Amino acid sequence: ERERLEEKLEDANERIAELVKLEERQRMARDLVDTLGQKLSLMGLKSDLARKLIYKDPEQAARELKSVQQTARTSLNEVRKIVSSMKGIRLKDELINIKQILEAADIMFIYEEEKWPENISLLNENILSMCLKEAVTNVVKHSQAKTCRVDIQQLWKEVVITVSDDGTFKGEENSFHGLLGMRERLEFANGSLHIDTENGTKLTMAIPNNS
Amino acid sequence: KLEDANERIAELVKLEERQRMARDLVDTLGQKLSLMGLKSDLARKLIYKDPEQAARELKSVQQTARTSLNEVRKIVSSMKGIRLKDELINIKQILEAADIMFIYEEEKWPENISLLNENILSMCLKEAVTNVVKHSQAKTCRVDIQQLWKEVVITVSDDGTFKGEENSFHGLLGMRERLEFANGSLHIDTENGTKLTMAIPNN
Ligand SMILES: Nc1ncnc2c1ncn2[C@@H]1O[C@H](COP(=O)(O)OP(=O)(O)CP(=O)(O)O)[C@@H](O)[C@H]1O
Ligand SMILES: Nc1ncnc2c1ncn2[C@@H]1O[C@H](COP(=O)(O)OP(=O)(O)CP(=O)(O)O)[C@@H](O)[C@H]1O
Ligand SMILES: [Ca+2]
Ligand SMILES: [Ca+2]
Repeated sequence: ERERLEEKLEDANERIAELVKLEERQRMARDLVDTLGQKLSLMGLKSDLARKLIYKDPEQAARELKSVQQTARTSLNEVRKIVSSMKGIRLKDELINIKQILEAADIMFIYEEEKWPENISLLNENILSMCLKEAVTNVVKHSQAKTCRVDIQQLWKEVVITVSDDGTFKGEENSFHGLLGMRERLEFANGSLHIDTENGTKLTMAIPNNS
Repeated sequence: KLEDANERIAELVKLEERQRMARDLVDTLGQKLSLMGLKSDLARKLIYKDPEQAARELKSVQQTARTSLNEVRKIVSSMKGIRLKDELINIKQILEAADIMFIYEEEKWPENISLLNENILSMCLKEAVTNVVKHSQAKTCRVDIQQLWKEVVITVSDDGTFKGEENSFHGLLGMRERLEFANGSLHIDTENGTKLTMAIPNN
């Protein structure tokens, strides 16, 4: 009887579990709306500057419009991939995943666990995940590293992930395509990428927690 | 443990409609982003060939950006809008209170209309009928809701008298803006009574 009630509690907890998935999808959609909104404003501003510059400075006006096109192109490209499922890669899951890739590659995985980033958007998590996966894939294909260190830090208004390997960088002076892919999606989020290849390869990727 | 479960399920189920409204915003914002992409590109191609036409396209880009953000702004937090079935009932009730005769011949209900576009049409219908009650002195108000080919058309016709000037273009501008946002339209005939036709694409 309570016997049978405890049953209904679990059916209830099971449906709450599925429903929470919808809630994460609702959160991802919201993140899309916020980002599309901001890019829409930015484009607004740049096209307005361009209009004010059509006579004063036509070449600068063409440059602003070219930045408008690029913003549009790359916004649609990042949303396109997400819109049907409204699901991305979680950072906890990717971190596990790259551990497994490193183990199969027999490259030692160094990770010191510290405060996990608390209030990161599903969009920005997906971006950082895809970048971490790309940085580590590269470690495995190209570095000949013996170790690979991942640091994930919640700094002030930003999350910074560092992937450092102690192999050798095999790219040219102008290796700028996984690498451009990373830079684009991070700059789309108002973040950044830095590469040091001086002794091993160090990628630092930074992304605002929100907007 | 049990009581609270279904109280949590009872709300989280509401995400189903909210999740739909959010996809509708993402789709609309996407489209307006593309359209701004295209217009700014045409503007760029015209900087030297036709500067004044370039300026015009960029002004259209600004407008599109402004009004888009204005429509979304109101919906984003709640992700909830008015349903057309519920507004139809509501305007019945306003007309009854106003003692204006509500004429509605029921026909095929629009089947595949976006929540966003429903919310727009609802707010336009509510405005049209509010106006009927405040200004028309009509005895009848007829509302027609028609699924035409790729568009839904709602006609609100009263047999009172139009009290506005020649340039009454602010509920009316509100209507025209939000319908043009959705790629729809508004027409007013005030010849004998006031007739508003509002049209919006389904998706
Ligand atoms: N961790 C790393 N260690 C050593 N070399 C690396 C590295 N990551 C990248 N590289 C070098 O930089 C080049 C560019 O890498 P990038 O990922 O940009 O394109 P790719 O060369 O892996 C083909 P793709 O990325 O398109 O699969 C690689 O070919 C490799 O030479
Ligand atoms: N169905 C109708 N019958 C008679 N007059 C109408 C009418 N609809 C609109 N009007 C007239 O047009 C004017 C403009 O309508 P609109 O709704 O744009 O602004 P409003 O005058 O109602 C202030 P608000 O929009 O805040 O109510 C009204 O004041 C009224 O003169
Ligand atoms: Ca690569
Ligand atoms: Ca009004």
